[PDB]
Amino acid sequence: RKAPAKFRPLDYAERHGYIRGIVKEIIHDPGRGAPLARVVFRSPYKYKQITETFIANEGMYTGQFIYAGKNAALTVGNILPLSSVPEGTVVSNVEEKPGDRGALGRTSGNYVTVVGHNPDEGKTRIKLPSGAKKVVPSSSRGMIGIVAGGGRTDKPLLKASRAKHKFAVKRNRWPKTR
Amino acid sequence: SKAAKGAQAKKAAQAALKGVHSHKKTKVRKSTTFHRPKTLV
Amino acid sequence: GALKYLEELSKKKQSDVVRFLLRVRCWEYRQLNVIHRASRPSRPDKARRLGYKAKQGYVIYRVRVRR
Amino acid sequence: PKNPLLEKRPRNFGIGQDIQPKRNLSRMVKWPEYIRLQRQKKILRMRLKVPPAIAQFQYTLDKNLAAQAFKLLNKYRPETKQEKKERLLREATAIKEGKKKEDVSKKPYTVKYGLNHVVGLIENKKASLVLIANDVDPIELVVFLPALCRKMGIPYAIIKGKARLGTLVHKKTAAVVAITEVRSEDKNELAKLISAVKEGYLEKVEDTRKRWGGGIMGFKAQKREEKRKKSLETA
RNA sequence: AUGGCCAGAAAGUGGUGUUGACGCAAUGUGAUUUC
RNA sequence: UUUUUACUUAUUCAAUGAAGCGGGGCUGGACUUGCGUCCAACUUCUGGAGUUAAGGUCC
Repeated sequence: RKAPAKFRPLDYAERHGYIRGIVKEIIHDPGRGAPLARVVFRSPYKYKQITETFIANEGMYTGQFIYAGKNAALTVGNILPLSSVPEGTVVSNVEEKPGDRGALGRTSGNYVTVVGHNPDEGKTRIKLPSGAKKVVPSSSRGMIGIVAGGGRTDKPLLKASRAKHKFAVKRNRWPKTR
Repeated sequence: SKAAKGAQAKKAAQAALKGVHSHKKTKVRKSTTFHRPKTLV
Repeated sequence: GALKYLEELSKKKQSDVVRFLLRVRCWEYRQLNVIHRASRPSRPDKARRLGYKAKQGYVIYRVRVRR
Repeated sequence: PKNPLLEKRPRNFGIGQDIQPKRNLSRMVKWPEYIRLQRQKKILRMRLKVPPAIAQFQYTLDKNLAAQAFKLLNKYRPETKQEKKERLLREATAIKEGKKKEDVSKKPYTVKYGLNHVVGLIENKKASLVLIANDVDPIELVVFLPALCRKMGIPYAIIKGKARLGTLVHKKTAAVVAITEVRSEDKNELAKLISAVKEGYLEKVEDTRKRWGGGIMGFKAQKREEKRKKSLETA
């Protein structure tokens, strides 16, 4: 593991318009069932490019342009605030509060379903993959699509070696004694 | 305007009661980083 | 002298003026370091009756301890 | 004529296009801790409700009256080291020639300084005029002084600058100064200054000295309160 | 997630956590077939 | 003396390289009033490039 899989810090660009990034690589994260998308953005204040790691939704490819911000279009790979999405759209890597760079629905094949908006309170209601019903601030960002790598748990592990190789990078207690 | 003449009278009162040195120069800072000033060693 | 008035004022610790001063000074001392040098005693009458003199070689250090 | 080889390249500083220019970020500079502490200390002293005995020190003498007071008091600065040395040499000469020091030295007239000395003079009702610095820290050293002067019937005035009083008394800082008596050619000036203080400072602060200070809300909080009150009035 | 499981005498202390339900933690049973 | 109903200045949590927070002014669009609100200023076919201010005007 090299870098955490977080969104951009919330700044002027996402709070007022949109910014374009380029997907350079799709990489395997050891200990994580989902691929990570390495996306390079521009810095609005300096000449150097900023390289970032996202959680890759299904259908992304290398060389794809994604758009993150308030006014970005509704396309797979775009990062949008929940105020900018309609009813029934599911998003991934949802922020609990604006600025924590995403906390909800990060696992492969999972998504968070925006079930409602309350514009008077500036809030939104969402449905979690566990079936829980939650209220989050509507300025929290969400990333369009469902997380790539779905169907991972359908295949049986079938071997103690494969379970060992699964948990040896995940640090979980294995083998488990009664 | 009435607000304009009131502002002129208030400025005259401020100058009479406090003086004319109402403004202070402030350095502009293109960075948000403060550095320790280099002094004589 | 003024220190008689300061002593009788320091006896009244629940008055509005003393409570206000204690509140703002507690805020300042909590945002300062746990141990830090005071340039002068904040209670000159108490320091003088405990032995402080305005002479070179007398130092005042302010400290907070968990109660 | 201008050379046609020159061309203009305007830069648009919107989002996503060319790099933002270097603007003044002084409102958002990460200041050192002591600067932040002193600014927050001043802000907190404005925000909290100040009792009247401290808030009475906000009302000070104005520029003209403070200038007249310093014009009078600058004639009565204390003796310097060189002047005292010369006076001591003259008195030693008089002693050697067989005369008292009172025969060669006259009665001095100076301003009185030092907090204990001025408080003693006020209690003995000797001080004709008292000037108290507005920025003594700790404030307990002078917080009783207006009440003491009011009880003793002494004209007092709060003036800006303990350093300004120190320039009078040849020190870095003086908390309070006083005049007990002056020379005959300055008695009229002292009486005129005392009367000017009486009808120009004390009569104006007679009511405002009893009020609680502070209570000022912030800029953003005031804007929020104005918006809320406007919304409540509209709805 | 102002969460669960923990650790430390305490801490502006640490782990899980470069973690977010196809996950984490504790259990009971223990391929398939039968049930 | 009690209740709620708010505010932020104590205290707690989070983010940043403490970079654009709030209130106004300019422009355009909507409604309403018969001229105040709110809402937007700015980059979407392309795995390129963007950095040393170009320029205007008084000296």
